[PDB]
Amino acid sequence: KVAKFVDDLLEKFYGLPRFYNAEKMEDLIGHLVIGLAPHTSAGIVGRIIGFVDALVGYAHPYFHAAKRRNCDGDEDAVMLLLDALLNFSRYYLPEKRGGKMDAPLVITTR
Amino acid sequence: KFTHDTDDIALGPKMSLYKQLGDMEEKVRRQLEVAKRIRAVDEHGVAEKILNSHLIPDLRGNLRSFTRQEFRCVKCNTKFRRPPLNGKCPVCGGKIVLTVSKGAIEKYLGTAKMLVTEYNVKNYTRQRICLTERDIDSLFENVFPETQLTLIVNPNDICQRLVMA
Amino acid sequence: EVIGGRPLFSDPSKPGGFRLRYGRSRASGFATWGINPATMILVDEFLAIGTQLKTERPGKGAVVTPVTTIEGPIVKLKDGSVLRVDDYNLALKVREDVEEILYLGDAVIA
Amino acid sequence: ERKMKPPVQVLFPIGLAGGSSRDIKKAAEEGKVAEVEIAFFKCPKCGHVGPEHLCPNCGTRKELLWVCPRCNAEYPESQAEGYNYTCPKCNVKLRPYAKRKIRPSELLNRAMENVKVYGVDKLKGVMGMTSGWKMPEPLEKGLLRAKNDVYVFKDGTIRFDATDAP
Amino acid sequence: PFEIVFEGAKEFAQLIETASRLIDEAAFKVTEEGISMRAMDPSRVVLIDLNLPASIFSKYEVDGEETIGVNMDHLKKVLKRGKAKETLILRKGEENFLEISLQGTATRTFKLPLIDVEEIEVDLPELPFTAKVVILGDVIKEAVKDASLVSDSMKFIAKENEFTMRAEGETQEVEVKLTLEDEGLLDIEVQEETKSAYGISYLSDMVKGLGKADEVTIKFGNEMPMQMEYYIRDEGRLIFLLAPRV
Amino acid sequence: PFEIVFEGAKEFAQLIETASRLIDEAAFKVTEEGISMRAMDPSRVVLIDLNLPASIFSKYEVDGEETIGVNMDHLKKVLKRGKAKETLILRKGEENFLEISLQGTATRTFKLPLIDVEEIEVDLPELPFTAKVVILGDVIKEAVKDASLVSDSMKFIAKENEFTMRAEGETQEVEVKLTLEDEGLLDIEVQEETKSAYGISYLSDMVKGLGKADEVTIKFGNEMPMQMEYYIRDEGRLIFLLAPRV
Amino acid sequence: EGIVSAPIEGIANVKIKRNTWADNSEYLALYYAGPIRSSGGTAQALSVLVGDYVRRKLGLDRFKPSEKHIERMVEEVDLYHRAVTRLQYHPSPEEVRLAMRNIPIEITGEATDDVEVSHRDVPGVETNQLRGGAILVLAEGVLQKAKKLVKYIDKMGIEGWEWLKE
Amino acid sequence: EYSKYEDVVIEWNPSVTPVQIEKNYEVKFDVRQVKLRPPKVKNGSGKEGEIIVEAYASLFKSRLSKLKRILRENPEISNVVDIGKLNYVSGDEEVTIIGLVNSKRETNRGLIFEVEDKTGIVKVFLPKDSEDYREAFKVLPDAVVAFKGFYSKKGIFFANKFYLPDVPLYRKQKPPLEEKVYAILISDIHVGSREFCEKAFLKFLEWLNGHVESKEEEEIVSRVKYLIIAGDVVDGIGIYPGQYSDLVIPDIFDQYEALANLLANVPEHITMFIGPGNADAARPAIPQPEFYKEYAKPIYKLKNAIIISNPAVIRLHGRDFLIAHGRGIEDVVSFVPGLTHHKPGLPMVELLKMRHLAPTFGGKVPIAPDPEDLLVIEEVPDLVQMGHVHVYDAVVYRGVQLVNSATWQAQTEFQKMVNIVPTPAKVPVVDVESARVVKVLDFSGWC
DNA sequence: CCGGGCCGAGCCGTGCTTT
DNA sequence: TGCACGGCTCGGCCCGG
Ligand SMILES: [Mg+2]
Ligand SMILES: [Mg+2]
Ligand SMILES: [Mg+2]
Ligand SMILES: [Zn+2]
Ligand SMILES: [Zn+2]
Ligand SMILES: [Zn+2]
Repeated sequence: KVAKFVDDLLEKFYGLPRFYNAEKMEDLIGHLVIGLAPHTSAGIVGRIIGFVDALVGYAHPYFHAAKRRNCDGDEDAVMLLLDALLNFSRYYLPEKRGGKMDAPLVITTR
Repeated sequence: KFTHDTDDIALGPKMSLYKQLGDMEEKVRRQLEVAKRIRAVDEHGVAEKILNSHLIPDLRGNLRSFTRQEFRCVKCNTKFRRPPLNGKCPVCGGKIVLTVSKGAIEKYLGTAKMLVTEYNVKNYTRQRICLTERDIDSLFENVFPETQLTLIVNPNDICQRLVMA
Repeated sequence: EVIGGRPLFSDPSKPGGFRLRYGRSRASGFATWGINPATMILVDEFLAIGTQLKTERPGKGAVVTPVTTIEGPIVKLKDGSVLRVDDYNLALKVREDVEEILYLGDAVIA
Repeated sequence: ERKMKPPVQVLFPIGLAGGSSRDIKKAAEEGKVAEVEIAFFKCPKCGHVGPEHLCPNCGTRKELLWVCPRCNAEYPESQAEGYNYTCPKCNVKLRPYAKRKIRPSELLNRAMENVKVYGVDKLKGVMGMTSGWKMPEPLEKGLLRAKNDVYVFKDGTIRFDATDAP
Repeated sequence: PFEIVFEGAKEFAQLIETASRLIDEAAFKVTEEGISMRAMDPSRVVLIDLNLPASIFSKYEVDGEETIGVNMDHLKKVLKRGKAKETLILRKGEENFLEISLQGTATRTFKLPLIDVEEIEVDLPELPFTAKVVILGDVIKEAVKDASLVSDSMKFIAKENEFTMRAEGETQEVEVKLTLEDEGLLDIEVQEETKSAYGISYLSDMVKGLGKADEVTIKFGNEMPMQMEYYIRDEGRLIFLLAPRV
Repeated sequence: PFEIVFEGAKEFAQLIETASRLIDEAAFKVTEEGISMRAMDPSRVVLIDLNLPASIFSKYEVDGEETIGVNMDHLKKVLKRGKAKETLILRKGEENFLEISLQGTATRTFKLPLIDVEEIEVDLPELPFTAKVVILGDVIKEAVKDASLVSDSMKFIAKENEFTMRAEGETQEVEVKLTLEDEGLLDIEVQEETKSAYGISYLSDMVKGLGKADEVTIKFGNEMPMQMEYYIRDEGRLIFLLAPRV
Repeated sequence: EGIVSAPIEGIANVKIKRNTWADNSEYLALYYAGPIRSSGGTAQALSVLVGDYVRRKLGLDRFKPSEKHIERMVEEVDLYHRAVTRLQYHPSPEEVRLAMRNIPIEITGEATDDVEVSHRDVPGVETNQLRGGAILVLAEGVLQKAKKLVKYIDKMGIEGWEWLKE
Repeated sequence: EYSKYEDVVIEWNPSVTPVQIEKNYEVKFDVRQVKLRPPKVKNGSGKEGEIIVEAYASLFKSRLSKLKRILRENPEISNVVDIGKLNYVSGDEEVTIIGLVNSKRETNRGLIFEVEDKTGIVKVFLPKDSEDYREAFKVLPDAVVAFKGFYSKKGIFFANKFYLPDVPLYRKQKPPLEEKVYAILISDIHVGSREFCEKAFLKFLEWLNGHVESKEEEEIVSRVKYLIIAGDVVDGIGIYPGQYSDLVIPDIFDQYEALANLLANVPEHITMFIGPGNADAARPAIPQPEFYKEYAKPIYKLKNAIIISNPAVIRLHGRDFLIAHGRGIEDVVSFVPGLTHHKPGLPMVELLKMRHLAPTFGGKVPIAPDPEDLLVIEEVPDLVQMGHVHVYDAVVYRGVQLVNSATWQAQTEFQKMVNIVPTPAKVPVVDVESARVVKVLDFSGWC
């Protein structure tokens, strides 16, 4: 659904060609996401290679440690890279102290 | 490298049974059955007691917030620390509602009484539960009088048995 | 403390509980445990892939993950027989006749 | 998925006009007028004013308006840049937002004509923007999110929450 | 195994729905004489009994007597799909499934799983009923509906040649009075002055569902339970036991 | 002490329901010629006048004059409890209770407490009315229902042998035109063209529950409140004055 | 390593205060907001140590608390645990007194809970409510993770922290 | 280890014989003496969420109407006007308004109130230079006050006077007695606790029976006739988490049984008046009609014991005694700066001035949803007893004596944590004729 | 045909405590 | 660790007088 929304956005609001062109979940393989812990301000880029039938997010131990997570009960987020690139803005962030948490102010490539 | 291999990485149950039980009594009954089956758990006296030390805080902590609570309007969000003495919201025409209802105190009383009567708990917890019930039924003595009689009584309760013993 | 609805699976260091095995599986090691799916089934499916549990010895908390290479529970049926349920399909087949769980199974800890 | 405490599909303030569910469409269909605090942008050439980043008349980018908290004098960004973001006639630091009036019907109709998405039943917004700029989000994004059944987060992204295993 | 067919399935559905308003789990006593039911509400305030002899069954075969226990909510939900001009068929084999069939312009079959419930025997002796009043369903239903406006308790006063009902609120007052000279009462037999009071919720729950052309007789006394009856299909009968107030 | 008897309580209850949608508490003045009431809208936007001469009532006995202050909700509920062919009797004794007695198959009695409500006597004599049209209640009811979809404002236009009511919105638009050849516009007396606008909520409140065979009279002028009046039982009447908007 | 937002969120402000009660000498203070409770014990303790090092390198003197400060902080810790959260760690009052006596910086902040304290109107303090961030730092940082802190001190060649080593 | 004072026996000293005195007394007030009619719903099918609100509103109405009548006694108050019809008054008139104190803030000019009555809310300002500005600075909300001043058409009601129900300055002295009679006050026995000191209580019970040391004490003991206990007679069960380790008698039945066994040792000519407290088996919120009978039967079975309510008023030889526990002091201490638990006389005098035993709602005192307010002091008494603070004190205010009897439980871990200093085993002695404390016993040597 | 009775969504508030 | 539970309102559909 998120990829369909991004394709609709690109075709209608901006007048550019579609990017994902997916009809089944297996058409998202090879596309990039962003992982973000609920207490950090930096993200890390990952790649989709498969799907399982469980309610967990499997990943390398280095991937979970780069988000300062411990893997004994924690829960994190994933979002499509293009969605965050097009939609994220620093002008929608709340003005209290805890407003810059959970925000990808920078991403790590390696 | 790794030490142990696996046939499938996502083999087994996929959803917890805890997410398919609706009532609290049903959850407690299923959990106690599970504890009874397992040989090395010893439910009968530690599981139910340590569980009772989770419903007792709820009961005692909701009766102490009923006697010091703030009222609120349905249409507005205004909160009054004491009820308006005309019975209506001063700044509008809506009616006032409680923030801690009467049914919030005694939602876990039935399960607690079942736990007390069925299993072996120390007399401290049993007396605490009996006195909690007596205190719940005594705060509303002159707002909800018992004007309804009954045909059949004595459903094998435990509080009256403890009192008469 | 025990919350209503969350079972306790073993008393502290009691024989007949979780058998400690030293090792690391394909999908465990960071802070997670390894559990045979048969003992996931034979506890009324309270445990599921990814369900957290509060542990005693190494730390406090872990996530369960299926490992079919280790042993499962030993159960006592309704007619008095004893069986070694080391298999997932056998656990599905014999679930309804269980009277007492003699042994709970293994737990691979890195 | 991740959804705010009341679910939100666009970061656009509606106030009390939309009711309990902050439905922008319901307020628009009943002709209600809402009073909220937003940021207004002004076209340098012709002079259109409203909560939008592009002028419909000419398709050129507008400039944020700075208001005086005491005298309600409006200055464009270029003018306020020289003034050091302080009112000369008064003496108070300016603000980019002020409490204003909006007619949801015109905005919603313009958005629907913009993206050609007419068949949407509900479209939820916020009671009030929490930022210091109170800059709103385009309504076309909210319409497309409502059409494709996705929800927004505090910074404008769509997120999915799951347990992590190695 | 047994086979039961009934004419006018809508009346059976209405009767089952009326029974369902107070109790949730109940079991049916089907025997050679017919079928009967008895249960008590969870609050132990009301008792309902009902029997259906073989006289009102067009076709009825059974190998003896058996107890059948089904969920009431599912039963009434299935029964409410019927119509006033269709026949109802109840059948069960050796399997523990209750097959329900409605035969109108077509035939449809419903499968309902069975359940086991405690069949505790609860009965009471004939209490001394000093007063007995026979009145129509419409008058008592109207009296209950007026009484529900002002208060939550309804009061009975029975006197020789004068039966009256009252319901007084905080400031508003409601009163209903009638005599045998009036058309709303069939007969009255009182042994002495009688006064009592019963709640409005239970009375509204049980009285609802009574046709206008129904003869309802009430037996009650002084600070003692109330008994109400109405004949079904000129052969059956239903009982209501209600605990008094104060 | 007076006793007033009425036949056909349903019409009385309907009239009370229409009169009770604007004010919550009103006072009735009982006097030999009849009962008259003149309430006021809480927001001071719509006027309502009542006039019930003694000719309608089958029995009308009263001496002197008295005011009757009652809240509308309780009386409306008590009257709405009346059935189709129930005789309605209003009686007040020495006590401060307003007795409402209903007669039929059973004698059902209700009592209400009188409430002291201030009376604001403001008589409005004849006003300069530009145009006067009488139309059937069905036409205005349907037109208001149709215009409620598009917006919240109705525009009334009256001209020489032409009656047109229009509503406009952001995109939609509804207009209804009437003339002498139609069955709704009975006749039209207009001295000069006029046009004015009114709210839809209030119009629906006043127009709702109007019979199909009613000769509703409408009089209005340029930027002036509209006067509406229809007769009841050929002798009674109800008068509406609604202030315009903008 | 620049991932968790403690430097951006937890450190609300840094200010310099004078010891008007004892010597009128200057020292450094740290203000902790709400988000610092999510950073972690290592981050909190490292923040305390960095504040100590910066105060040393700025040529500033040591914080010299009055006894009323110690009573106020002990009461704050006790009440916070009693009425808000378990804290996952219980410092004994002797440990709290030792920590207050041997910390060269002022660990304070704004109010995060709607509970008043007893020792009101303390000099140098502009609030009379619970400072959840500061007390949570003091409980779950230098105290709960003293082993890692002394390891960092030994690796870092920092003097003046011998009390923690003892 | 389950000693419960089974075989404690104390016998009267034959060397001293009590004198004969007529036992003229009566209970003048009890909560289970007023018949509170339950409120009825506004419709025929009301539910739980509205009856409670109606009962609370009716309670506040009763409080306001009860405390407004008392104010209009001194002639200095006149021209009372309704708050609602304040817009129809001239600017040169003097009016008085009576209502409830919603809130009280402080500004540079003075204090701003939110007085409310049956007919609307009004704002009030009191200039800092007012002669009564000191009195109005330390009044806590929900009390009933009177304001006098000039109204303005622009909102604020400017006032120059502030009134409390207070106590009259003049009273007539009662006729004397034919012989003196003495009474004793005790509170907070806390039977069944580890910190309860039993030896001191046994020494006191011996003292009551003639085991005296001085001639004057022997004369007093031979004359004592009454005895009043003011709550917290048992340590209770489940009061706080982790109490089980603090109990010697962890059974409420056994706690009451041991307490009954202890008190049976007094002479039969001493009549007990026992009232419940916040640690007994009794109603969760005040007022408390009585003990739970099925739990506290052994103390009911005592032959000379008379069980009273909280609060209750007792008349001995025409002298009124307002006996209460004293849970309302904590609110006064918390709200008014400058007062401490170590000096409970001043808070008690403030409560007497306000003529209500627990003014504020929603603080540290639980108030039950009653239709009638029974906590107002309708009639001014001769003596006032209280407890619950474990600190002894005594003051006199305009002819009435205010006493705070001490405890018998030694300092516990919590009181050490919060820095509270108990003064156990202190017992005041009151003379019936003058209703004044004439001697204080001290048995703290053993405890 | 027109008016109620009733469900099903939604949106708010709340979870031991010695003087 | 926070989620789990109660209560109030407000339309959209039947179903009946
Ligand atoms: Mg972790
Ligand atoms: Mg005490
Ligand atoms: Mg006490
Ligand atoms: Zn309101
Ligand atoms: Zn432009
Ligand atoms: Zn200015």
